[PDB]
Amino acid sequence: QLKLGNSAIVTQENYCCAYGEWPNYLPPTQPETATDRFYTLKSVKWETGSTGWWWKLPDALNNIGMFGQNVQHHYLYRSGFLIHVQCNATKFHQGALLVVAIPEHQRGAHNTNTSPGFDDIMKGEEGGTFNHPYVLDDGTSLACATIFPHQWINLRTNNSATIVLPWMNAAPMDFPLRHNQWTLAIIPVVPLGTRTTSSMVPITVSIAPMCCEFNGLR
Amino acid sequence: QLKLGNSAIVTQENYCCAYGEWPNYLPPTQPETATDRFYTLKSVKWETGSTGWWWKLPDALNNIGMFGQNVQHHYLYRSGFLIHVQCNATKFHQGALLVVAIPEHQRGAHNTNTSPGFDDIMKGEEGGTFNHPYVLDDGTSLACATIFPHQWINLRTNNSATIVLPWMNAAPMDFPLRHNQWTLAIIPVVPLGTRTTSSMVPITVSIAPMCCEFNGLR
Amino acid sequence: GVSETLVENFLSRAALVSKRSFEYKDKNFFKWTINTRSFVQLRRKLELFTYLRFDAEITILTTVAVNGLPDLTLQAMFVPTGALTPEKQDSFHWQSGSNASVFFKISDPPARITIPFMCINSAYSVFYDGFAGFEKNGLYGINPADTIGNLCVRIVNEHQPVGFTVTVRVYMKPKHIKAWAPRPPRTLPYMSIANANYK
Amino acid sequence: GVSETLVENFLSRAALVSKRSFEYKDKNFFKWTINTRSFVQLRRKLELFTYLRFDAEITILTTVAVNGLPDLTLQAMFVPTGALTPEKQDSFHWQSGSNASVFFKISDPPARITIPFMCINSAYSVFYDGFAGFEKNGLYGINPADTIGNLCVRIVNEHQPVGFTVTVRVYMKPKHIKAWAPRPPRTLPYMSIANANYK
Amino acid sequence: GVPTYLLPGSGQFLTTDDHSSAPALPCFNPTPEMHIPGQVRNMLEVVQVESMMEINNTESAVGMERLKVDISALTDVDQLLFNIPLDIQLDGPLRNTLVGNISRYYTHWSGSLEMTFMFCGSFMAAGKLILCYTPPGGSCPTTRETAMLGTHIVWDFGLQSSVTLIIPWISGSHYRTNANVGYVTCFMQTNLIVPSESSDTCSLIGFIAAKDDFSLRLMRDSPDIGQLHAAEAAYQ
Amino acid sequence: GVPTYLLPGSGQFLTTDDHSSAPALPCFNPTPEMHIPGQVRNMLEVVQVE
Amino acid sequence: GVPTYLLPGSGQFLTTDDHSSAPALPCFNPTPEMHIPGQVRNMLEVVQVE
Amino acid sequence: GTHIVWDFGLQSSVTLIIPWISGSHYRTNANVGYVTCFMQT
Repeated sequence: QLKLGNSAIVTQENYCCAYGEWPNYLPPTQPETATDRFYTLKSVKWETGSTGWWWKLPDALNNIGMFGQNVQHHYLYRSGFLIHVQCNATKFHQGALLVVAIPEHQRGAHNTNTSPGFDDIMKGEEGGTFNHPYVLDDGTSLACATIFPHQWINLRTNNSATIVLPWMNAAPMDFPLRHNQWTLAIIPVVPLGTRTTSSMVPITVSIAPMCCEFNGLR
Repeated sequence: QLKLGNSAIVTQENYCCAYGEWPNYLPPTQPETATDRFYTLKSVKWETGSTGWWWKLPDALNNIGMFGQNVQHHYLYRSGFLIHVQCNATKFHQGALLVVAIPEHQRGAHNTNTSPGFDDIMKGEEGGTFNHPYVLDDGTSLACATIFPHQWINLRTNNSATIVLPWMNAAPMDFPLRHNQWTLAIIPVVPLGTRTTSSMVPITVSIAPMCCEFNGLR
Repeated sequence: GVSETLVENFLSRAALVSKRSFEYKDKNFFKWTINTRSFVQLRRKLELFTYLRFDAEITILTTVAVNGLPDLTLQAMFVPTGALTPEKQDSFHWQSGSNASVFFKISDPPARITIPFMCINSAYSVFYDGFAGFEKNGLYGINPADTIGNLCVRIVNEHQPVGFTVTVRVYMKPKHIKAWAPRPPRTLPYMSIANANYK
Repeated sequence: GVSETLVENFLSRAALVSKRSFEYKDKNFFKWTINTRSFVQLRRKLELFTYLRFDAEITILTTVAVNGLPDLTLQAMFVPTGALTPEKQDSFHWQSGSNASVFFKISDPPARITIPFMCINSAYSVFYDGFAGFEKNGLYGINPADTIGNLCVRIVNEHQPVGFTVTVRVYMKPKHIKAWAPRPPRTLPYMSIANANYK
Repeated sequence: GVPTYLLPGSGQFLTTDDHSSAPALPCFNPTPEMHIPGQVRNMLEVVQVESMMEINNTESAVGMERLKVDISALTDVDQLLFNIPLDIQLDGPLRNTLVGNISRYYTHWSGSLEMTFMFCGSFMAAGKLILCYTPPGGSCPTTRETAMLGTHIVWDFGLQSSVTLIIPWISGSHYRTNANVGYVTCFMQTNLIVPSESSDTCSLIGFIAAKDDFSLRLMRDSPDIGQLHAAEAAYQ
Repeated sequence: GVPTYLLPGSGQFLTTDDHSSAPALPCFNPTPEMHIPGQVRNMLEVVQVE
Repeated sequence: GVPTYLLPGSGQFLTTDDHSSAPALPCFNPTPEMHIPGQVRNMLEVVQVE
Repeated sequence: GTHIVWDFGLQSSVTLIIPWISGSHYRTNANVGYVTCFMQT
């Protein structure tokens, strides 16, 4: 069970301390029970031909709850994350998710010289979808994307993945409205498959901001 | 008596530890009774006008026995040699053999700019014959060929020569199918002579690979 | 062989980062905005990581060719972030003392300055997943603190009656490299120096 | 007098190993594949031994002559084994940072680099009794690991309206020579630099 | 004063030197070193991380179809699935990996690799595979009985859905233009057995990491990138 | 700084000198010294062989 | 003598350097330091004044 | 196989130890091996 604040998760079937770092406070206000809670996002309809999904952080949580208020009222933030991705399948679904948390995922548009705009990057609660997940939509390789902190959801073995993100910045505190540190990237490497139905296994993303700090209240 | 493995030599009439080095293992599989045995080659008909004979190692033993299997099945080898050359003459034959073991005997063809091919170098059990033994078939001098490890078979004094070759390479292990470390060169400096017959004194070469190592089995 | 794979030994390499030939009779000088995004060979090494902390060791190598080679004196003033870059060869900003000018000749050994770590933050965000401007017109992937500065090079001499091309090769060797958060090596080719677009 | 016969004192001698005059207006540069097999005087000293372990101390000496001598800047980039050699004077491989370039002038003292021991194995097989290729087309007497590299020298300057010949003398002095398994001195003359053919 | 003389190699710009030079802005204190997570001090730490192989080394495999091998009823009892030519240098299954992109900056590579094959079928799906490390030297096995002889490990997929396959010492660019340093082949052993609700087509994900003995030297440039819009904007 | 002056014989390439020069590839570890048999440290050892 | 070689960045006038140079008038004693009131050692002392 | 190259200078006699056989253990005793001698030189 993963109970932080008021929101709890009774998860029923393994932490990945991202780069071996547990999130601590800065050695500012510290909302410890107001924001440290699982802002469970909408579960995504994972079909067979789904390419992937990306949620930039804290862009995914700028509009949600007490953390969403403390973004649009404060000015800086300092907060690690704890992403609990759970992909509840039966014993008859197959597939593999690379639940990878990419720091500073500067995306790239396909086949144009124009940079991606504000609309193509800052999606929010709805999240994104990989246009070309083999290259992570930044020209790199999915095959080497395990260099980032990651866990595999192999539906043969597990349905869940828990990644504990630290404060990942050169700066001590940064913009939540402009800058997005991490990017929870869930990419189905092996696609979903079962013969009887073109099935769906919804992937629930629950992002608890660990150890929130804030400054600059207006 | 020289008994290694199953093959024995009851030799009946003096080691030359080549460069003072006794062969040891690498500080890999180690066939200690399968390959450490005297692969006695064919005795060579030594007439008066014979120029010499050369056996490149381990090219002479790539087709013979358990060492010949472990060349054509493994990939690298590490093995010293122990060459027992015996030249069984009576007390009426005269002659002198420079039984010299030349490391890295890069041969040269006579009167052409083309390098020697695979056929002119990798002879095998049949061995070779010096086209110009005064220059060792590499442009050097036979007169200075005692700088290599060598023993003399002066038929006045002895009929045998035993040279104990170490692992002679810059590499720790090397190719048996492509590279040939040593070269047992038997060159009659003083030719054979007796008045009553144009005689033959057959020169038996027995090459026991000491301390075989191998890697890369296919 | 575990010591040549050190990130200090992997990245501290004086690769060419800038090469512009300017005539003399940008107008008759050149400024080069110091980025690592210029040549695709050093960039892909530095896009292996997310956060870099390096002192650049800029070595300005100036050649010369006519149309007797003259012995000129050059200036290689480094304009940092915030200070103003010259627009002319004889502007007032070349005379500005607080900028780190270095005065060298063609016939000297090449001028060499060690530009320090000059980010506002603790490391250079090689990839910045954010926006510089506070409106929606701000460009993506440009950290406001990532700016090294500007390397502005002119010929200190007055006008000479010979017309001749001056080719300047700028070699950057990062020093004291601390590198954080490695990334996958980019497989698809680049499309621009400003962003990570792929084709 | 037993100390001048040391192999360190016998072989560490800056003998000429390469000398090629290239014009300027191989096309207007030269690359030299670093072997000891070039000149017959240093080769016979080094064919006294079987296995050599030496650091080469390459000293590039560049002279110049017209058809006032110009003051040029040269590059003497050492392309190791595996890295690619330039085919043109202005190719991209001259800009490659990971190759060990050295930038010098004609009027300077001669450029001097110490190329380290760069065999894959523990010594250079001077004589290799084997084959490089895995087919029967592979050449005899060429160790794949014996390759030092390639010494590629160009003129960094652009085109100048004078036409002039550049003669470059490359002097190699082996250092820290450890030598194994001495051989007879070769009495018959050489026939090629690739092999030990005799006449 | 101090009587000096200039050596050869004076006034040269050797690009690989390490000399302390005059800083452009002395008495300027940079931003202090903050503990950013995940410092890489050594590029071997990048290489030792597992990364997906392109084990579908066939034609018309576009994008993410390269990362998985479909096993199904089409695969026979002992037919074939894949072979992985151990060529970090060459364009193959190991080119686009972390071990195969960092070691294209380095000429000589010498160490033990480590493959990891994760099965990605259903939980009811049973069957056996036969992973066969083949050394350098000879022919690649084409029948499953030829693959019985070398190194290998019969891999059922019930509990253990992942196999660490330690490839032994290689020494890499030590044999030749890197041609062929062996194979890792996988044949069908039994068949693929899925129930009537699971999919008939399963898949394999293959990883490769280098182990802690992996050594790398003689840095060069990578041949991977090679050829920009607004490239002259740094001079504007 | 340190007041110096150039001697005669400055900027010369004397071919028999022994000066430590800048290595072309520093931080490159060569192949380690393996015990190859028959090291000749001294050319008199070649001469004293019959 | 002492065998030296010129580095890159030799004979350059870097304007922000701090090298002890030859004084134009050595053996000239300046006026001694008298205690003038209000020495500013640090420009923050100028800034911290309202 | 098993063997021993036999020059005849000093040693004009060779003890050749045949190993354990167990004889009538394999079958009508047909063939329990050979001792062959070829010319070497």
